[PDB]
Amino acid sequence: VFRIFKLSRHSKGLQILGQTLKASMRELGLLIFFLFIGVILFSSAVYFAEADERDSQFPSIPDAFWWAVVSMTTVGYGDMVPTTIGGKIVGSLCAIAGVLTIALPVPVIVSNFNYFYHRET
Amino acid sequence: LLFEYPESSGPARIIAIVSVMVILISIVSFCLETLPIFRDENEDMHGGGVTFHTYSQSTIGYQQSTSFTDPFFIVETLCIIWFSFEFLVRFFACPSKAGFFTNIMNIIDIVAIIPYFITLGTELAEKPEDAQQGQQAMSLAILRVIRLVRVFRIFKLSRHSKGLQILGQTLKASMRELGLLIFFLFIGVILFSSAVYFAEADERDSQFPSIPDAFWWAVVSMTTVGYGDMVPTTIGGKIVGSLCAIAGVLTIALPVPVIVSNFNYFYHRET
Ligand SMILES: [K+]
Repeated sequence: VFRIFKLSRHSKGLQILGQTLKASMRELGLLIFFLFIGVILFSSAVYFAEADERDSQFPSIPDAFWWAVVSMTTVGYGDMVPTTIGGKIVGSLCAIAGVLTIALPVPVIVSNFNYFYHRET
Repeated sequence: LLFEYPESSGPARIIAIVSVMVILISIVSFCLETLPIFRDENEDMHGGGVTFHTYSQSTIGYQQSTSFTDPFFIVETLCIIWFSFEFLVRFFACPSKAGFFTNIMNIIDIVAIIPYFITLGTELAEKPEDAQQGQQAMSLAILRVIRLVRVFRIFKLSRHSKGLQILGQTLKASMRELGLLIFFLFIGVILFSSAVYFAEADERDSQFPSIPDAFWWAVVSMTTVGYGDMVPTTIGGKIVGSLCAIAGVLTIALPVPVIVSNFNYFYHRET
């Protein structure tokens, strides 16, 4: 899987992508950290709010965690979906929270990348 | 006490890494325990079936498998107590009564324990006449609080989590911007649901009309989640899909730059 990477000596963009990430870690570390908190929270409510009526998105937390991550990144594979009413708000508040939190660490990483790409060029 | 606060809030030492670890290990624990309420029970099975002499004594099993939560109750019992010991020490600080300035960290702290502690008394939530009249089968108080409360536990992290302090300050001081987003989204959602309603149900079986169901679709389609649970086989919603999805991204993108900016000044700051 790792083989691809080597390319970066004949790939300037990768040198640029690297320098950003290696020097942009705290910003990236926050994103995933925030996402973690979000994911956990938004999973535990749907749990408390769905399983009463039968067959909906399998409760057990590490399965509702799949849904939460997905719904936010706004991927929504549709593998997890609730026929119920309680998760209706969650869908709303979660999806909203995703875009908010996801958009947060973007401008910084992007900015770093802009100075770095503009540079070796 | 000027030497216990060294052990308490302020300095960076062993006790801070342990508390965050209790939180994390604790969260992981409750998580896994809540999954299979019944341990190692789904597999080879049987029941009350008349086929032959077999259904008679049905193999319910008389010594099957141990059922236990003591050690995890230990996770909860021991955490709440350190919470209270410390929080109780945190009183050897400075006190008052309010609901605004004081300390949201202390409110959040108390909010995780007081529920589990409370839940242990069989009941004491005599709430409403019509409800209490017959608490009958109702674990309603337990239904409401027990899960909201434990959901809340994660938050505490924010004293050892700067990003959360930053996320907070933004939101608390960025409310009007956030309030507009949801308000705009509301207007959008409602509107975009009522047209599809007028435009879909003529031919049969499409996305269940009734407005609070088309509202699910509208919110989803915009946030651009599109679970595919609601989709129309029809032609009228075709434009709506277009105009709605377009409107979503437009409206959603609007309150982003402000909240982000606030966050940038706040994150850049404590740093
Ligand atoms: K986007």
